[PDB]
Amino acid sequence: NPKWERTNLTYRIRNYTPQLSEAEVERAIKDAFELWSVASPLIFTRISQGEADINIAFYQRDHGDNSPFDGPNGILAHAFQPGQGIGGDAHFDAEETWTNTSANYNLFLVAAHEFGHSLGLAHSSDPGALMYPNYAFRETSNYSLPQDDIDGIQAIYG
Ligand SMILES: [Ca+2]
Ligand SMILES: [Ca+2]
Ligand SMILES: [Zn+2]
Ligand SMILES: [Zn+2]
Repeated sequence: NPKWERTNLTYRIRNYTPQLSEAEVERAIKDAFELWSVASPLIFTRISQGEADINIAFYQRDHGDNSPFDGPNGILAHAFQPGQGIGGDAHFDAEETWTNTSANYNLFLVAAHEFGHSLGLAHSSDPGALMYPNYAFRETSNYSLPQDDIDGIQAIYG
C-alpha cells in the first residue's frame, strides 16, 4: 500500500495528442487531478519542463517500460504506484480516439482513473466506482468522485 510521503506533488505533460487542442488536454488532466484533491490533503502543481513527480505522456506500442500498448481499443492506458522515477507516472495509448465528449474515449475519465493508481489506489469491485477495472462513460460536467473512491484515497492518506 505504498503512498507518497509528500502532499504537494508536481506533474508534467510531456506531449499531446493531435485529437484535441492543447488547452483541452491540460484542462482534462487539470480537472482529473482536482477530483482526488477535494477528497484528500493532496495538492497538485503543474510544471512546463523539468523533473516532476507524475509524468503524463502519450505513447504507442513499445515505449520503454516492458508494458507495450496495443493499438486502438483494449488497453486505454496505465500508471505506476507511488515511488521514484517511473513510480507515479501515467502513460496514455496514443493510438486511441481521445475525445471531450461521451464518445470513446473520454480523456478526463481515463486520466482520473490512472491518477488514482499513481496516488496508490487499486481496483474496485463496485461498478459505479471510478476505480472500476473497465471503462464506462459518466456525465463529465459537474462530475464528482464516487463514494467508494472517496473512501479510497481517504483510507490511504487523509
Ligand atoms: Ca490500446
Ligand atoms: Ca515518477
Ligand atoms: Zn508505459
Ligand atoms: Zn486501472
